[PDB]
Amino acid sequence: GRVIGDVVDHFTSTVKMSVIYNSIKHVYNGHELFPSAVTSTPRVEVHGGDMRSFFTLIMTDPDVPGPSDPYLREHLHWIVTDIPGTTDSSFGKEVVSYEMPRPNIGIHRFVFLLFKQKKRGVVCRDGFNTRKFTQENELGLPVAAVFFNCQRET
Amino acid sequence: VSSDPLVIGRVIGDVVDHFTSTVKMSVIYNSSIKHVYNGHELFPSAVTSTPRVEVHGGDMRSFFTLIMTDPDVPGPSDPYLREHLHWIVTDIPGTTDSSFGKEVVSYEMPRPNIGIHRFVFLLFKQKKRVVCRDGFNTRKFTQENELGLPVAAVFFNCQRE
Repeated sequence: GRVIGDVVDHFTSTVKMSVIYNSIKHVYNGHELFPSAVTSTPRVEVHGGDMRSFFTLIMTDPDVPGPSDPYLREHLHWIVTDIPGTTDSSFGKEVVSYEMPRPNIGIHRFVFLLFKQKKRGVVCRDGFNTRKFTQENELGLPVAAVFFNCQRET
Repeated sequence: VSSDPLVIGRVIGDVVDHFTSTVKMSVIYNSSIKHVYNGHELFPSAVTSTPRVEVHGGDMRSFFTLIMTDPDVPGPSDPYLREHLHWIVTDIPGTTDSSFGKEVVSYEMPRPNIGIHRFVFLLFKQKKRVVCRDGFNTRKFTQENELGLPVAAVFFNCQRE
Protein backbone atom coordinates (compact mmCIF):
# COMPACT_ATOMS: atom_id res chain seq x y z
CA GLY A 1 0.00 0.00 0.00
CA ARG A 2 2.93 2.29 0.88
CA VAL A 3 4.47 1.83 -2.58
CA ILE A 4 1.26 2.39 -4.51
CA GLY A 5 -0.36 5.44 -2.84
CA ASP A 6 -0.39 7.27 -6.26
CA VAL A 7 -2.75 4.54 -7.56
CA VAL A 8 -5.12 3.82 -4.61
CA ASP A 9 -5.74 5.20 -1.05
CA HIS A 10 -4.17 3.42 1.96
CA PHE A 11 -5.95 0.20 3.04
CA THR A 12 -5.66 -2.78 5.39
CA SER A 13 -5.38 -6.19 3.66
CA THR A 14 -8.18 -8.61 4.71
CA VAL A 15 -7.74 -11.43 2.12
CA LYS A 16 -4.60 -13.26 0.88
CA MET A 17 -3.81 -13.88 -2.81
CA SER A 18 -0.96 -15.33 -4.92
CA VAL A 19 0.00 -14.61 -8.57
CA ILE A 20 1.46 -17.68 -10.37
CA TYR A 21 2.90 -17.42 -13.87
CA ASN A 22 3.79 -20.23 -16.26
CA SER A 23 8.62 -23.85 -14.98
CA ILE A 24 6.22 -22.16 -12.52
CA LYS A 25 7.08 -18.74 -11.04
CA HIS A 26 5.35 -17.02 -8.10
CA VAL A 27 5.26 -13.21 -7.84
CA TYR A 28 7.07 -11.70 -4.81
CA ASN A 29 6.41 -7.99 -4.14
CA GLY A 30 9.14 -5.68 -5.45
CA HIS A 31 11.06 -8.41 -7.32
CA GLU A 32 11.91 -8.02 -11.03
CA LEU A 33 10.62 -10.37 -13.80
CA PHE A 34 11.81 -10.35 -17.43
CA PRO A 35 9.20 -9.72 -20.17
CA SER A 36 9.68 -13.25 -21.58
CA ALA A 37 8.48 -14.79 -18.31
CA VAL A 38 5.10 -12.98 -18.29
CA THR A 39 3.80 -13.41 -21.85
CA SER A 40 1.08 -15.87 -20.73
CA THR A 41 -1.96 -15.09 -18.56
CA PRO A 42 -1.21 -15.94 -14.90
CA ARG A 43 -3.49 -17.66 -12.36
CA VAL A 44 -4.42 -15.49 -9.34
CA GLU A 45 -5.37 -17.68 -6.35
CA VAL A 46 -7.91 -15.95 -4.02
CA HIS A 47 -7.34 -17.55 -0.59
CA GLY A 48 -9.97 -15.80 1.59
CA GLY A 49 -13.56 -14.50 1.33
CA ASP A 50 -16.86 -15.68 2.93
CA MET A 51 -19.41 -18.20 1.63
CA ARG A 52 -21.33 -16.08 -0.89
CA SER A 53 -18.54 -13.51 -1.59
CA PHE A 54 -17.44 -12.24 -5.02
CA PHE A 55 -14.35 -10.23 -6.10
CA THR A 56 -12.99 -8.14 -9.01
CA LEU A 57 -9.30 -8.19 -10.07
CA ILE A 58 -7.59 -5.23 -11.87
CA MET A 59 -4.02 -5.29 -13.33
CA THR A 60 -2.62 -1.81 -14.17
CA ASP A 61 0.67 0.03 -15.03
CA PRO A 62 0.89 3.57 -13.59
CA ASP A 63 4.45 4.33 -14.89
CA VAL A 64 3.74 5.17 -18.60
CA PRO A 65 5.50 5.76 -20.75
CA GLY A 66 8.20 5.79 -18.03
CA PRO A 67 8.24 6.33 -14.20
CA SER A 68 10.16 9.68 -14.30
CA ASP A 69 7.45 11.52 -16.28
CA PRO A 70 4.30 9.38 -16.28
CA TYR A 71 2.06 11.58 -18.46
CA LEU A 72 -0.08 8.75 -19.88
CA ARG A 73 -0.98 7.10 -16.54
CA GLU A 74 -2.45 4.59 -16.17
CA HIS A 75 -2.33 1.83 -18.88
CA LEU A 76 -4.86 -1.01 -18.11
CA HIS A 77 -3.75 -4.65 -18.62
CA TRP A 78 -6.58 -6.95 -17.30
CA ILE A 79 -10.00 -6.93 -15.55
CA VAL A 80 -11.75 -10.09 -14.23
CA THR A 81 -15.11 -9.97 -12.41
CA ASP A 82 -17.20 -12.26 -10.19
CA ILE A 83 -14.44 -14.49 -8.79
CA PRO A 84 -15.87 -16.50 -5.92
CA GLY A 85 -14.06 -16.30 -2.56
CA THR A 86 -11.59 -19.18 -1.90
CA THR A 87 -11.26 -19.99 -5.66
CA ASP A 88 -9.10 -18.34 -8.41
CA SER A 89 -9.23 -16.06 -11.51
CA SER A 90 -10.08 -18.84 -14.00
CA PHE A 91 -13.52 -19.14 -12.31
CA GLY A 92 -14.43 -15.48 -12.90
CA LYS A 93 -15.58 -13.60 -16.03
CA GLU A 94 -13.05 -11.88 -18.36
CA VAL A 95 -14.12 -8.20 -18.84
CA VAL A 96 -10.86 -6.83 -20.35
CA SER A 97 -8.50 -9.44 -21.88
CA TYR A 98 -4.98 -9.89 -20.50
CA GLU A 99 -2.26 -7.86 -22.29
CA MET A 100 1.36 -8.85 -21.83
CA PRO A 101 3.79 -6.39 -20.24
CA ARG A 102 6.00 -4.54 -22.79
CA PRO A 103 7.36 -1.48 -20.93
CA ASN A 104 8.70 1.40 -23.03
CA ILE A 105 10.98 3.56 -20.89
CA GLY A 106 12.70 2.62 -17.59
CA ILE A 107 11.45 0.25 -14.85
CA HIS A 108 7.67 -0.05 -14.43
CA ARG A 109 5.49 -1.45 -11.59
CA PHE A 110 2.86 -3.99 -12.87
CA VAL A 111 0.18 -3.97 -10.11
CA PHE A 112 -2.55 -6.49 -9.19
CA LEU A 113 -5.46 -5.25 -7.02
CA LEU A 114 -8.48 -7.18 -5.58
CA PHE A 115 -11.84 -5.65 -4.58
CA LYS A 116 -14.91 -7.09 -2.78
CA GLN A 117 -18.15 -6.73 -4.81
CA LYS A 118 -21.51 -5.64 -3.42
CA LYS A 119 -23.10 -8.72 -5.12
CA ARG A 120 -22.65 -11.64 -7.53
CA GLY A 121 -23.13 -10.91 -11.25
CA VAL A 122 -16.28 0.15 -23.49
CA VAL A 123 -13.33 0.61 -21.06
CA CYS A 124 -10.44 2.41 -22.78
CA ARG A 125 -7.01 1.09 -21.60
CA ASP A 126 -5.22 4.44 -22.17
CA GLY A 127 -5.52 7.03 -19.39
CA PHE A 128 -7.32 4.50 -17.14
CA ASN A 129 -7.96 5.70 -13.55
CA THR A 130 -8.31 3.03 -10.80
CA ARG A 131 -9.85 5.45 -8.24
CA LYS A 132 -12.55 6.62 -10.63
CA PHE A 133 -13.41 3.13 -11.92
CA THR A 134 -13.78 1.71 -8.38
CA GLN A 135 -15.82 4.75 -7.27
CA GLU A 136 -18.19 4.42 -10.23
CA ASN A 137 -18.72 0.65 -9.73
CA GLU A 138 -18.95 0.93 -5.92
CA LEU A 139 -15.95 -1.42 -5.36
CA GLY A 140 -14.59 0.32 -2.22
CA LEU A 141 -10.90 0.06 -1.24
CA PRO A 142 -8.63 -2.87 -2.10
CA VAL A 143 -8.70 -6.00 0.12
CA ALA A 144 -5.37 -7.20 -1.30
CA ALA A 145 -2.58 -6.19 -3.73
CA VAL A 146 0.83 -7.29 -5.08
CA PHE A 147 3.30 -5.98 -7.72
CA PHE A 148 6.43 -6.82 -9.72
CA ASN A 149 9.03 -4.61 -11.50
CA CYS A 150 9.72 -5.06 -15.26
CA GLN A 151 11.83 -3.34 -17.95
CA ARG A 152 12.46 -3.72 -21.72
CA GLU A 153 14.58 -6.45 -23.25
CA THR A 154 17.83 -5.22 -24.86
CA VAL B 1 0.84 3.68 -61.16
CA SER B 2 4.35 3.01 -59.85
CA SER B 3 6.32 5.15 -57.34
CA ASP B 4 3.49 6.40 -55.11
CA PRO B 5 5.25 6.67 -51.69
CA LEU B 6 1.97 5.67 -49.94
CA VAL B 7 1.99 2.33 -51.89
CA ILE B 8 5.73 1.73 -51.33
CA GLY B 9 5.51 2.58 -47.62
CA ARG B 10 2.36 0.43 -47.34
CA VAL B 11 0.03 3.13 -45.90
CA ILE B 12 -2.33 1.91 -48.63
CA GLY B 13 -2.74 -1.72 -47.43
CA ASP B 14 -2.10 -1.47 -43.66
CA VAL B 15 -4.20 1.69 -43.03
CA VAL B 16 -6.54 2.64 -45.93
CA ASP B 17 -7.66 1.37 -49.40
CA HIS B 18 -6.11 2.72 -52.62
CA PHE B 19 -7.21 6.29 -53.38
CA THR B 20 -6.43 9.03 -55.89
CA SER B 21 -5.60 12.34 -54.21
CA THR B 22 -7.72 15.36 -55.01
CA VAL B 23 -6.46 17.96 -52.48
CA LYS B 24 -2.87 18.95 -51.49
CA MET B 25 -1.75 19.43 -47.85
CA SER B 26 1.50 20.26 -45.94
CA VAL B 27 2.39 19.31 -42.31
CA ILE B 28 4.66 21.97 -40.65
CA TYR B 29 6.35 21.56 -37.22
CA ASN B 30 8.08 24.34 -35.23
CA SER B 31 9.08 22.67 -31.95
CA SER B 32 13.75 25.84 -37.15
CA ILE B 33 10.63 24.83 -39.04
CA LYS B 34 10.52 21.19 -40.11
CA HIS B 35 8.38 20.33 -43.16
CA VAL B 36 7.10 16.69 -43.29
CA TYR B 37 8.36 14.79 -46.39
CA ASN B 38 7.00 11.27 -47.14
CA GLY B 39 9.28 8.53 -45.76
CA HIS B 40 11.78 10.99 -44.18
CA GLU B 41 12.80 10.55 -40.51
CA LEU B 42 12.34 13.15 -37.73
CA PHE B 43 13.75 12.91 -34.17
CA PRO B 44 11.27 12.73 -31.24
CA SER B 45 12.53 16.08 -29.95
CA ALA B 46 11.36 17.85 -33.14
CA VAL B 47 7.76 16.68 -32.85
CA THR B 48 6.88 17.40 -29.22
CA SER B 49 4.68 20.39 -30.28
CA THR B 50 1.35 20.21 -32.20
CA PRO B 51 2.08 20.92 -35.90
CA ARG B 52 0.07 23.09 -38.35
CA VAL B 53 -1.63 21.18 -41.21
CA GLU B 54 -2.24 23.50 -44.24
CA VAL B 55 -5.23 22.40 -46.41
CA HIS B 56 -4.56 23.74 -49.92
CA GLY B 57 -7.71 22.77 -51.91
CA GLY B 58 -11.48 22.49 -51.56
CA ASP B 59 -13.38 25.72 -50.79
CA MET B 60 -14.62 27.57 -47.68
CA ARG B 61 -18.04 25.85 -47.77
CA SER B 62 -16.59 22.31 -47.57
CA PHE B 63 -15.28 20.89 -44.28
CA PHE B 64 -12.47 18.30 -43.80
CA THR B 65 -11.45 15.95 -40.96
CA LEU B 66 -7.78 15.15 -40.14
CA ILE B 67 -6.63 11.90 -38.40
CA MET B 68 -3.04 11.23 -37.13
CA THR B 69 -2.32 7.49 -36.34
CA ASP B 70 0.52 4.98 -35.70
CA PRO B 71 0.00 1.45 -37.11
CA ASP B 72 3.35 -0.03 -35.87
CA VAL B 73 2.65 -0.59 -32.15
CA PRO B 74 4.41 -1.62 -30.13
CA GLY B 75 6.92 -2.35 -32.93
CA PRO B 76 6.58 -2.84 -36.74
CA SER B 77 7.59 -6.54 -36.86
CA ASP B 78 4.72 -7.68 -34.59
CA PRO B 79 2.18 -4.81 -34.40
CA TYR B 80 -0.34 -6.54 -32.15
CA LEU B 81 -1.72 -3.33 -30.57
CA ARG B 82 -2.44 -1.39 -33.81
CA GLU B 83 -3.42 1.24 -34.32
CA HIS B 84 -2.52 3.92 -31.68
CA LEU B 85 -4.44 7.21 -32.34
CA HIS B 86 -2.59 10.47 -31.85
CA TRP B 87 -4.93 13.29 -33.07
CA ILE B 88 -8.39 14.08 -34.54
CA VAL B 89 -9.46 17.57 -35.80
CA THR B 90 -12.90 18.07 -37.49
CA ASP B 91 -14.64 20.79 -39.57
CA ILE B 92 -11.53 22.39 -41.16
CA PRO B 93 -12.67 24.74 -43.96
CA GLY B 94 -11.20 24.19 -47.46
CA THR B 95 -8.17 26.48 -48.24
CA THR B 96 -7.40 27.23 -44.54
CA ASP B 97 -5.57 25.08 -41.90
CA SER B 98 -5.94 22.84 -38.79
CA SER B 99 -5.97 25.78 -36.31
CA PHE B 100 -9.41 26.77 -37.72
CA GLY B 101 -11.10 23.41 -37.07
CA LYS B 102 -12.35 21.79 -33.83
CA GLU B 103 -10.23 19.51 -31.64
CA VAL B 104 -11.96 16.11 -31.13
CA VAL B 105 -8.99 14.08 -29.77
CA SER B 106 -6.01 16.14 -28.44
CA TYR B 107 -2.53 15.87 -29.98
CA GLU B 108 -0.25 13.28 -28.32
CA MET B 109 3.49 13.48 -29.02
CA PRO B 110 5.30 10.60 -30.76
CA ARG B 111 7.20 8.32 -28.37
CA PRO B 112 7.79 5.02 -30.23
CA ASN B 113 8.59 1.92 -28.16
CA ILE B 114 10.29 -0.70 -30.38
CA GLY B 115 12.02 0.00 -33.73
CA ILE B 116 11.01 2.50 -36.45
CA HIS B 117 7.34 3.62 -36.62
CA ARG B 118 5.26 5.39 -39.32
CA PHE B 119 3.34 8.49 -38.03
CA VAL B 120 0.55 8.97 -40.63
CA PHE B 121 -1.68 11.99 -41.39
CA LEU B 122 -4.89 11.44 -43.41
CA LEU B 123 -7.48 13.98 -44.68
CA PHE B 124 -11.17 13.21 -45.48
CA LYS B 125 -13.97 15.32 -47.04
CA GLN B 126 -17.08 15.59 -44.83
CA LYS B 127 -20.65 15.04 -45.97
CA LYS B 128 -22.02 16.24 -42.69
CA ARG B 129 -20.71 18.31 -39.75
CA VAL B 130 -15.13 8.83 -26.36
CA VAL B 131 -12.81 7.33 -28.96
CA CYS B 132 -10.34 5.05 -27.23
CA ARG B 133 -6.82 5.55 -28.67
CA ASP B 134 -5.72 1.92 -28.17
CA GLY B 135 -6.66 -0.58 -30.88
CA PHE B 136 -8.11 2.25 -33.10
CA ASN B 137 -9.10 1.25 -36.67
CA THR B 138 -9.15 3.96 -39.38
CA ARG B 139 -11.28 1.91 -41.90
CA LYS B 140 -13.99 1.38 -39.27
CA PHE B 141 -14.08 4.95 -37.87
CA THR B 142 -14.29 6.40 -41.45
CA GLN B 143 -17.09 3.93 -42.41
CA GLU B 144 -19.07 4.68 -39.20
CA ASN B 145 -18.86 8.47 -39.74
CA GLU B 146 -19.29 8.28 -43.54
CA LEU B 147 -15.95 9.96 -44.27
CA GLY B 148 -15.28 8.03 -47.49
CA LEU B 149 -11.72 7.39 -48.77
CA PRO B 150 -8.89 9.84 -48.05
CA VAL B 151 -8.43 12.90 -50.29
CA ALA B 152 -4.75 13.26 -49.22
CA ALA B 153 -2.18 11.64 -46.89
CA VAL B 154 1.50 11.96 -45.81
CA PHE B 155 3.77 10.20 -43.23
CA PHE B 156 7.17 10.48 -41.43
CA ASN B 157 9.36 7.80 -39.75
CA CYS B 158 10.38 8.07 -36.04
CA GLN B 159 12.33 5.91 -33.48
CA ARG B 160 13.41 6.27 -29.79
CA GLU B 161 16.44 8.58 -29.41
